Amino acid sequence: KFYIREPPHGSPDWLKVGLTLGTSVFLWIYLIKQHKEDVLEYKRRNGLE
Amino acid sequence: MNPIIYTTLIMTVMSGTMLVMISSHWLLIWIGFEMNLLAMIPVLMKNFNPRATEAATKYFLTQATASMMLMMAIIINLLYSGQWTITKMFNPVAMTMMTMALAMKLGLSPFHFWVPEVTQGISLQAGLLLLTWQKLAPLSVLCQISQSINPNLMLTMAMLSILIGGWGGLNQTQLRKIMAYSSIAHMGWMTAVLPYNTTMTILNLLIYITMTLAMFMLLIHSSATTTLSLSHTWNKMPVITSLMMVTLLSMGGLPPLSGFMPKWMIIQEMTKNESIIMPTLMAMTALLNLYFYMRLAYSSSLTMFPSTNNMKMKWQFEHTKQMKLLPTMIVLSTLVLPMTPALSSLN
Amino acid sequence: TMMSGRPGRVPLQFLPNEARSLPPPKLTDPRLVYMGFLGYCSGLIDNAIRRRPVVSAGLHRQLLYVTSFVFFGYYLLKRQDYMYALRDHDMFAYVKSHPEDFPEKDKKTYGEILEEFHPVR
Amino acid sequence: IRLQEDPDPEDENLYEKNPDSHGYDKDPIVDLWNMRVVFFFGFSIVLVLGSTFVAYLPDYRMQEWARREAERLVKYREANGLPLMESNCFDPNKIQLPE
Amino acid sequence: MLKIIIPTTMLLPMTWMSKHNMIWINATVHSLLISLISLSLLNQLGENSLNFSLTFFSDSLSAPLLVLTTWLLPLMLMASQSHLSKETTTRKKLYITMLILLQLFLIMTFTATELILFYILFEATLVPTLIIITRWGNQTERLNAGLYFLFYTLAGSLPLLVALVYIQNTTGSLNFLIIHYWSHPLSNSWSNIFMWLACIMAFMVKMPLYGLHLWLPKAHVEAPIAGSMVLAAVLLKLGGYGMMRITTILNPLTNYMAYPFLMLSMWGMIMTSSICLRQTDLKSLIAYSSVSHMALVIVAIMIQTPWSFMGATALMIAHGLTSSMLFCLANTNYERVHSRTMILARGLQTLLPLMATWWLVASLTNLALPPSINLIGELFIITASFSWSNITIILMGMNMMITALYSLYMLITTQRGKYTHHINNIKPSFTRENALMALHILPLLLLTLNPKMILGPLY
Amino acid sequence: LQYGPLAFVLGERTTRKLTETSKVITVDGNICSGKGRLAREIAEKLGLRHFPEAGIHYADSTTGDGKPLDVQLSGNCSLEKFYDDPKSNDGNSYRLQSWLYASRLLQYADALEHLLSTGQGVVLERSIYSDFVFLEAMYRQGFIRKQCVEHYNEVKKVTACEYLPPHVVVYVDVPVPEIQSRIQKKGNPHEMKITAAYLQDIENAYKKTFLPEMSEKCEVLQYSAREAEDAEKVVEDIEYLKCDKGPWPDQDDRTFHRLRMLVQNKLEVLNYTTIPVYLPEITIGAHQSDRVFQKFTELPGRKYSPGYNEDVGDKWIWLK
Ligand SMILES: CCCCCCCCCCCCCCCCCC(=O)OC[C@H](COP(=O)([O-])OCC(O)COP(=O)([O-])OC[C@@H](COC(=O)CCCCCCCCCCCCCCCCC)OC(=O)CCCCCCCCCCCCCCCCC)OC(=O)CCCCCCCCCCCCCCCCC
Ligand SMILES: CCCCCCCCCCCCCCCCC[C@@H](O)O[C@H](CO[C@H](O)CCCCCCCCCCCCCCC)COP(=O)(O)OCC[N+](C)(C)C
Ligand SMILES: CCCCCCCCCCCCCCCCC[C@@H](O)O[C@H](CO[C@H](O)CCCCCCCCCCCCCCC)COP(=O)(O)OCC[N+](C)(C)C
Ligand SMILES: CCCCCCCCCCCCCCCCCC(=O)OC[C@H](COP(=O)(O)OCCN)OC(=O)CCCCCCCCCCCCCCCCC
Ligand SMILES: Nc1ncnc2c1ncn2[C@@H]1O[C@H](COP(=O)(O)OP(=O)(O)O)[C@@H](O)[C@H]1O
Repeated sequence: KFYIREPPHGSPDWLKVGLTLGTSVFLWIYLIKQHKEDVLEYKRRNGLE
Repeated sequence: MNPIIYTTLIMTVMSGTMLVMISSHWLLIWIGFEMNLLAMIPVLMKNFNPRATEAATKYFLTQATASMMLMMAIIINLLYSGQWTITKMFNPVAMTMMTMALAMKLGLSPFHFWVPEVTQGISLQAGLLLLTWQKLAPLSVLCQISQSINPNLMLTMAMLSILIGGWGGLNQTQLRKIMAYSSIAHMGWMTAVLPYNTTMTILNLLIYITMTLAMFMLLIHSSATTTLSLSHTWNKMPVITSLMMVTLLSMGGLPPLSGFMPKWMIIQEMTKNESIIMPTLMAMTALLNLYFYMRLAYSSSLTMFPSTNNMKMKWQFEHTKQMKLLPTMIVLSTLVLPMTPALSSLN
Repeated sequence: TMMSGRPGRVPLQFLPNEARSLPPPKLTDPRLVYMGFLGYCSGLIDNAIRRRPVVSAGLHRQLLYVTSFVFFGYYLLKRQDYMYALRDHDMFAYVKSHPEDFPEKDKKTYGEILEEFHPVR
Repeated sequence: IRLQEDPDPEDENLYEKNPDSHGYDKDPIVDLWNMRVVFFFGFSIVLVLGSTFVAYLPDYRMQEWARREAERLVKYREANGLPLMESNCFDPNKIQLPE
Repeated sequence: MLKIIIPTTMLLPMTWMSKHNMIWINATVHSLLISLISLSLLNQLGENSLNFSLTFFSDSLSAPLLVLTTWLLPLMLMASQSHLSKETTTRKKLYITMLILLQLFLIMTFTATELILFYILFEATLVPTLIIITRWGNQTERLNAGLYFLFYTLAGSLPLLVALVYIQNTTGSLNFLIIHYWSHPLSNSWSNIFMWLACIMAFMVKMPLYGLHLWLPKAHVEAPIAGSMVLAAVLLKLGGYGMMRITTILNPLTNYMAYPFLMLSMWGMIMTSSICLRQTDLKSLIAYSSVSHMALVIVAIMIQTPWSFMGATALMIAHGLTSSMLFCLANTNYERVHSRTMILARGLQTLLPLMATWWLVASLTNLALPPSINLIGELFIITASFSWSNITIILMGMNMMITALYSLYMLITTQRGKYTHHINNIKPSFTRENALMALHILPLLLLTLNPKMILGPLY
Repeated sequence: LQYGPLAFVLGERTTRKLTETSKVITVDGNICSGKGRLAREIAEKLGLRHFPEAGIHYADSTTGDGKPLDVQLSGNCSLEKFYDDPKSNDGNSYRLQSWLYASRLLQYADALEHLLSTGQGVVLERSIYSDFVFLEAMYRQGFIRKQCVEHYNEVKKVTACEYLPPHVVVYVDVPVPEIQSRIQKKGNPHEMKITAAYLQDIENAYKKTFLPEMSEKCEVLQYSAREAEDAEKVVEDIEYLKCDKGPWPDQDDRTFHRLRMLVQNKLEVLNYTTIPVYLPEITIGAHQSDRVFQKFTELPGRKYSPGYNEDVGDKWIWLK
């Protein structure tokens, strides 16, 4: 208890932490799925495979 | 001002600009301009004082005159063509009137005095919103009507804007007037490239908006409105001074920063059309802007001006309000040169 | 304006259906890596401005910065590649359609070509 | 007076606090190791190894190859009575003058 | 070239993550390692350059300059150790970051394969130098020096950008290989004259040329030791490299437009040597000597003969090393007595023998004592100028005489005579300073032993 | 959450929390009087919160740990030196006066924030409105200069034009000889070195300027020492007075919201206290400023934001 006043950022905002981690994971998985779908669509359209 | 009223007025300004940018009817575009001005005046007069009232009065007079000229041009175009759709105007006199009205709205020379006057009169947030949005809209109108623009008149106004901005920025000491003259010079560059590539115009608009947002938000963070007030920032938060210095370097067109990309692309586009003298003069004239940018950077970052005694209490206390997207605007205004070919996406 | 008004252009469409015939950018693209680097720099600048340990505080928000920049950069790269492909397609089509405006020229060897010699002295 | 300014400090001498100072740092151990790494790396590694590397760099400029080719051409030319140096670099038969 | 580029971009995070008392050690060690790695670029071919990729290529002209830059970085680090003892950790790291960024930009500028990328990087080098000067200079005139430097460079270089974009639109590509193979003669018209003027004037302002050179004394006198070392040794050679690169597309108009610049350069050699004869400041003397040597390089490039390019390259390398050594010696003397006046401190040979030896060697190399590469380059340039015309020999002879005069004058003034009685803070020379001088001087003698590595691509 | 436009939209209105005892009872008084005891008595009886008189280490107290900092890092002024050598050539007198004015402005901002966020009244021993009496006393004796007076006036105007007026000049009118007797009895040598003319100038400034000025704005309740001994009479008089004085009757919810936003941001409160006016007494050289700032950053719990200092025991830094 160094500070006489409780700092606004004294404790982690677990709601914000969870939202940030979930958003990052969701964006990464969505990007990977979109890339896979784009690769498959390109191959199908151009007849490569 | 009530927060609900303030956000309603801001949304009304944005809705007027959106109506201008999405309307295919001259009457609807004029309506959008009128709504934008009407909702913009209280934003200027938020912090009530005689200087703010005078700035709002001058802004209202200028915008009302420009709107009357624009409506006259619309009526003249309707007389000789009977068309309301915004396309290549069918009458040279109407086109000249429209160009003059839009130049007056933007702030191009010789219609530039109200820009520093109002910018000094109003606060930092009001100046930021004014510059950004009130230059965003008429540039959209000009891009829509680009193919009928008289190149001689447009380039004359652009070069005059560049020269006047450079000299005014050289002589001024107030931060808001410096920002106003910088805006004048950048609008001159944009309107110079306008009759050749609206894509380059939009690219310059985006880069200028990003840099202006970064600079104004840094000034708001440091709570400085003069050169000497900014000269004390190094003793409280030296990071902000360094960020402001790199932003000022970028705004001057120095490579390899983001500000060099619009000038480079504009020079390339203009020299594609067998125009060399205009790009050469425009490039040489930006040295005045870089000079007053560097002079401002000397007083804040590269040297240490004397401080005061209550700055110790300033150190003891901490900044509370957090700026939104400030790091993103700082990064985008200095480190996006290797991403230049995205102008094809912007096309 | 050059590209606007092109026939078949659907307004307010970031990526039309014809853009899916092009190779999507690789996830290891140097441009994507540079976008992630910009995101990381923005996170560091955020820490510096808000007066937090620059390299050790706010790891979750730094990761969010990097992820958002990578996502937007990927979509921007897709649009840029589509636009350049469209430009090349239109150029080749016009060259094919106007052979009299784009004619083939005779290729003379340097033995046949006469060029002036300027001594350096 | 015009400011509350600190007086100009006297310059510190590294030899006062450390007679064996190498001039790199005021900390004795850090100074000693800075001197050691500078001397070792720079002098030994860079000078000696780079000098011998440059001395024994392979002959990619083809100086010796050019000398051998010149010797071969001179021998062939003077053995058959041909001029040592040709009059023209290219073939007048292949060159078509404009006329 | 990525094997050299990436280690610098790794020097940056290493510097920012190293401990407070290990920054100098880490930076010096890894800069020396990077220099050793960059030594491999000296294995050039005889006919065509080394084309690593579509973006970077190395030539017999680029390789010695890259080696010089990578070798010059750790010496600047040592000098910064010397003069930045009381600075804070963050500011010291910022100074090292500026030096690292400048080195990286110089490497990319020298290895760039296209003229527009070359211009972008060659202008990008301005920011770190301006920051270093105007932030860590010691006197009031540093702001004015920075302004003069920046605006001279930009006023020179903007028409170069206009000319480059025009050339790309006209021809198709700015790639150096393409513009060399597809080169066509330049007609004698006003438009071609002005394009020639744009390009040449940009590189001449960078060089500098006599009459466009005041920024050089202003910036070199007021800059810190590392800034002076990088300004004189490498940043002055950007103009020479550009001229040796850009003149491919300017013929035969260069045979007609070279007269004003040749006369300016020769009379500038004479005038700047005469100025060196009567200078009360040591740094100003060194700066004007640099101006004279760069004017000689200008003469070589403008006469543009195969014997003049080799001399130009050799003289550029030799002058860079010699000027860096001279600036280091002057900075040591300044840090001892806190004044740049030359006649203030005397008897320094009595007080400091080894520094007197270093001064003697540096002044002998400055006046082109055979068989040093300074003399090799100067003699090649003189022979080419003699072939060009037979009065250039007179001008070169008088310039050489005055050069020897002022070099030995500064040596005798600083080192010989009776020591100043009231100066009693002349401490013995540091091992760091002695090692700095030795590392400056030994490569000169080694390049004298092996001179074919710095004679350019026309060897 | 933190107060702001979102809270105002949601409905956190200041006039809702206001009551009859929600009054900023500044108690203005004289030197070495029973004003401190009287203020403490008034605060307890009326249920209000008492603010001890503002000072250098009061400004040091609110931030970080409550313990005071070194005088070099905070204030750079001392009251003892002003007592020992009032006319010293280092400008300590005006430096102390400006620092004390800044401290009182900060204290008034804190009191306004507490009142507008809790509805409880506040009792201040002295305020920025009555702080000019010391400046006038110094100027009459020649301790400070006309330039110092002008700078103080400019700062006072631009910084006190914003906040609401005080509530009562409880002028504990003690004659100067009695003040000197009390000072002698207290036994502190530094205050024993106070001259009689300096004490008279403060009383002249109070009675001729401050008392007439605040009479128009609000009621002024003047009491002698014996009258101030009976705090119940003072409380009864305070509760009795009722009128349309001051801007408080016409204060609105929007004005209260603006005032609360202003007072909750301390850097905006202390914004014009460092205007670029280069008086030799307050101007600090660049090198000294840099060195002192480096020391202040080297302080234990002040290098980063409060929630991000590992050396004072902050955890979860990487997730915060
Ligand atoms: C892979 C390589 C990538 C290289 C990228 C290079 C470009 C980066 C651009 C973005 C940089 C963001 C920096 C944010 C601010 C940080 C400031 C700070 O305190 O930093 C200290 C901070 C820790 O100290 P602290 O105690 O937390 O902070 C102390 C306080 O600041 C309290 O200290 P104070 O307040 O007492 O300090 C006073 C200082 C306060 O002022 C500053 O510190 C401002 C410094 C400049 C920040 C703004 C830069 C904006 C962009 C400029 C771009 C120019 C061209 C760059 C071209 C780059 C080409 C590659 O002000 C002054 O000294 C006044 C005079 C100022 C003179 C002019 C300074 C500005 C020059 C402008 C150019 C600078 C370029 C380099 C900047 C590097 C910054 C770290 O360390 C870092 O930030 C280190 C960052 C880098 C390493 C991160 C860890 C990496 C570990 C894994 C490595 C893996 C490698 C392979 C994979 C790589 C994947 C990415
Ligand atoms: C640093 C400055 C750049 C800032 C970048 C951020 C600016 C805001 C970006 C917002 C992106 C929103 C995309 C979401 C879908 C929008 C779809 C629609 O609105 O626009 C589409 C795409 O158009 C957008 O303008 C393209 C968005 C490109 C955003 C990045 C621009 C980068 C410019 C180069 C800067 C260097 C890169 C820096 C890294 C970003 C289709 O437009 P379309 O109706 O059919 O064409 C006619 C309209 N005209 C007249 C304007 C042409
Ligand atoms: C003692 C007094 C000294 C001062 C006075 C001098 C008096 C004369 C002293 C002479 C001493 C040396 C004589 C014996 C020389 C033996 C070595 C010499 O023969 O080799 C030279 C070679 O020396 C090296 O090449 C010198 C290296 C120079 C480069 C060093 C760079 C180190 C990094 C520093 C970077 C500096 C950057 C500067 C820009 C590049 C010449 O090349 P070469 O004879 O055929 O090599 C033979 C190998 N072969 C047969 C396979 C070809
Ligand atoms: C269009 C505008 C979008 C703005 C999004 C961000 C919110 C508004 C601005 C807030 C101030 C900026 C700095 C934010 C970080 C520092 C403050 C902090 O601690 O924020 C905590 C917050 C936690 O994250 P969380 O609440 O989970 O956000 C996702 C919710 N769905 O942390 C965050 O939310 C961090 C978010 C970082 C976002 C960076 C900016 C967007 C970058 C997108 C990539 C493209 C960039 C190019 C330009 C835009 C193109 C569309
Ligand atoms: N603005 C000011 N300028 C100079 N000195 C001040 C100022 N305000 C307060 N002081 C000093 O603070 C001290 C406060 O003492 P005080 O609290 O009145 O004593 P007591 O607690 O016995 O009533 C006084 O001695 C006075 O000199």
